[PDB]
Amino acid sequence: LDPRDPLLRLSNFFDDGSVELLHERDRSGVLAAAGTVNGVRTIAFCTDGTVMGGAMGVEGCTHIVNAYDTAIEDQSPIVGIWHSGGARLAEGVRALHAVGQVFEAMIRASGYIPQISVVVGFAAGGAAYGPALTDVVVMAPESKKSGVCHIVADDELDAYDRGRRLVGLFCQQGHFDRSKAEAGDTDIHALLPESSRRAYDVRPIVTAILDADTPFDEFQANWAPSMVVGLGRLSGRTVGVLANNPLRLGGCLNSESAEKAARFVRLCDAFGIPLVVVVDVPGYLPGVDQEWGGVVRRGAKLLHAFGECTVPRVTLVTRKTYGGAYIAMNSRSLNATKVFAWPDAEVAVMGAKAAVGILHKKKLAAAPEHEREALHDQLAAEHERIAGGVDSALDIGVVDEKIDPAHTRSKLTEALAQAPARRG
Amino acid sequence: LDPRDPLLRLSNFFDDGSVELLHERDRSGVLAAAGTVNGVRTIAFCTDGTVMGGAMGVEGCTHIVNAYDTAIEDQSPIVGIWHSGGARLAEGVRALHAVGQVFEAMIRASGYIPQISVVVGFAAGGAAYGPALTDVVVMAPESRVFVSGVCHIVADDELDAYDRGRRLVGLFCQQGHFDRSKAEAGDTDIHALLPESSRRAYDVRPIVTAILDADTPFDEFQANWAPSMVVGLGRLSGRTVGVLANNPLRLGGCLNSESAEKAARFVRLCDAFGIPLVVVVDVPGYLPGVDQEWGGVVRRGAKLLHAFGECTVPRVTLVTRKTYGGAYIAMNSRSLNATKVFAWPDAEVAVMGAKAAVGILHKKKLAAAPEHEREALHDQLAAEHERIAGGVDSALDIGVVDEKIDPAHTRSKLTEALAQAPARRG
Ligand SMILES: O=C(O)Cc1ccc(Oc2cnc3cc(Cl)ccc3n2)cc1
Ligand SMILES: O=C(O)Cc1ccc(Oc2cnc3cc(Cl)ccc3n2)cc1
Repeated sequence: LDPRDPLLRLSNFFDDGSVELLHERDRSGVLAAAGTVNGVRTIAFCTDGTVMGGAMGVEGCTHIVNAYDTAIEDQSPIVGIWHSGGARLAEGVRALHAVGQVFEAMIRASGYIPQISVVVGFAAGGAAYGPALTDVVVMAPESKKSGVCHIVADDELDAYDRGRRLVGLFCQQGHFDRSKAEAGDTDIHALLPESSRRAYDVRPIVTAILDADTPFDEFQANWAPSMVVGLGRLSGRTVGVLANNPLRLGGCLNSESAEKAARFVRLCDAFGIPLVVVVDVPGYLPGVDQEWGGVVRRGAKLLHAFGECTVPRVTLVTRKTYGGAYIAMNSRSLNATKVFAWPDAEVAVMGAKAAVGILHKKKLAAAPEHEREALHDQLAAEHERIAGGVDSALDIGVVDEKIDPAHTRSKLTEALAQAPARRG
Repeated sequence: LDPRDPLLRLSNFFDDGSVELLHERDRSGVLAAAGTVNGVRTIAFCTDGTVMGGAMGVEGCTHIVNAYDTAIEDQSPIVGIWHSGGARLAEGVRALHAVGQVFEAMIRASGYIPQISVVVGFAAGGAAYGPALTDVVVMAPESRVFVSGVCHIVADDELDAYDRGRRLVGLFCQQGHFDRSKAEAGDTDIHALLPESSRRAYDVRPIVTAILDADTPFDEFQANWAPSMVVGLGRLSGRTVGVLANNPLRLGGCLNSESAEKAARFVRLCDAFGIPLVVVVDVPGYLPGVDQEWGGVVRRGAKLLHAFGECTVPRVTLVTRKTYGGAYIAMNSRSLNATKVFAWPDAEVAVMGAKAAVGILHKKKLAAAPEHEREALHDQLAAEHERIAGGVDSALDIGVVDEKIDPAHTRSKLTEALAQAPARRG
């Protein structure tokens, strides 16, 4: 068969021998089907790249809409395998309208059933907006639109495998299992640099926290890189992770990392996936020539996302959480389920020397020039004696517990396990 | 510091004699009061610019939250007057936590009661995100937000800021009803404001204001941001309506990242508060970013589809001149469950212009033509593509346009369809 054969692609994605067409095969450029993905009933449609390059027409779209109606009624996940130049120019507005009805089915399914898009060939026009309306997009390299794609696979068959694993993360979420959690505990603090000033890649820490025998499905890895988000499993339970990555921009929030984080929070809240929020944030950055508009609009959306969130969400402060960004990274004010901190963590408005410079500016300015840098250094010292660390914040109430890093998984798992499935 | 006194500001804004303080005055930096705005019971709080520059502390933030809880429980609009350089640094993390509680309260009220911000002085850090979380932000010229599209309305001065803020309380909380007799009394040949040439640009805003009531302001939002897309509140036979209109005077009226994002916010906002939408469409395509980045238009284009698709208030579409391709779908089309779709008689509903389509469907019949005749061949080929495609008559057949209307009854036909649709469903 041709590699682009739709029934070939539906068969590679589904469990062997499980495919069951939902309509007679034809020249419409779409084939839809019921199958299983590791036992889960799944609906899937494939565009037929062999007919008119997969251009969508009235009858192809009517198959997709029917497949959505089938999947909405079964409460089944629906997977779309995409390879299409867009709408069929010759069918005119009728095809435009039918493509519109595809979007309207995707909007109806939104947050109801999970929707995965596996993009395996050229995808343009209505065939780029289609996937943009689903929850997760997997793109085979065989296919400039930054932020739109979530997971880049190695190739067409690797794309079907990540797509299969997404189905299992969304419809086979599991229970937290306190006993596996403690079997996996390690000293995650060891992965930190000995200098609090040195930068590091936070992904090893995300990898330490999550189960050893399961991949970490990082979303949008190359877009907004000061922020890491993705799905994984924590003691067998599907969890969503969000983590400032101090290797990029010093781990600060900005307009794009706020958007990446906020869209992910909303996605997990929609399907009941609890969140682990690993925090190491020194502040936030503006735009390209100093425009705060994006970080204000996008940062508000991030607040809104955590604010309205209703799944368990637990925060772990590894090193430092400063100022306005402290609030946005799932803080107590915004109803975080629990807030943990590693023993050496700092919860402050800014650095101690930066904060003394402002708080005692008049004092500092009145002092002789041959004693300022000496008084500033010492003023900063008594400042950290009363502020800065976990002990201050524990007393205020914004950190619930100082935890030994060797017990991060247990503490996180236990905190997640006693929240309700909803309300926060 | 008289100019900036909270109780003076709180009363230049409320109805004369209505201010009832919610707590006893102090030096916290916030005064919160009850009162009325043209009769509507309203809560309001003012940061105290004459105390530490209005810097926000634990006890001023608690006033704002109790103000929010009062307004939420009374189902009353809550107006914030902002002048503050940020959180009190001497209060440390206690104040960060208290600022966040203000945010959380603004998020609880979201969609539920209207929230209007009047930014009268500088507003930075914590006091910049406050307004960012509310529904409409008014800004007087003697101020700024710092730490664009963040600010919806620019005022002529502080007293004008309070005046525009008071109209907004009245637009959200005194929505009125439609009136067939008033609507017809306002009909005009709206088609006459177009240019006679089908490719000239025009400012859409005289069209909009000729649909809305003849002497009621049109409170445009974000006019200098994403200017290929006009949105705002006005009144239509006396009922509050929201308007979205493509503006052919900027970027040919196309959609792009900012215009899609502009429309999607505004649609979700009218939907939350029960405000019908009038979508005036004249859109020929959509455009990528400066470096040919389509990521913006895709993500934010999709959010527009989602806004209209999930929308439940009556939303009527009028095709003035042309509507093309993917932008046609997103601009409140039948496929997204528009309440009703009207077109003026000359309008075009097509995948693309006839010459564009014929250039693709017949790339090879034209490339093979002799150069001096390949054009007569293009124009005759296009003329027969539009004996079939593009017109309002074809679109009525397909069923994507519900009625072709005389432009002289635009206002009364839009009113009628909004009035007779269910208040929810769609
Ligand atoms: O497939 C083709 O050749 C024609 C085509 C192109 C795109 C499209 O879908 C959409 C969806 N949403 C959109 C939002 C915006 Cl703001 C702008 C454009 C949008 N276009 C449907 C059909
Ligand atoms: O008041 C001061 O002087 C310090 C201050 C500054 C900002 C702030 O509030 C917020 C809210 N949301 C935010 C979202 C992002 Cl993504 C980044 C920063 C954010 N900051 C609270 C306090």
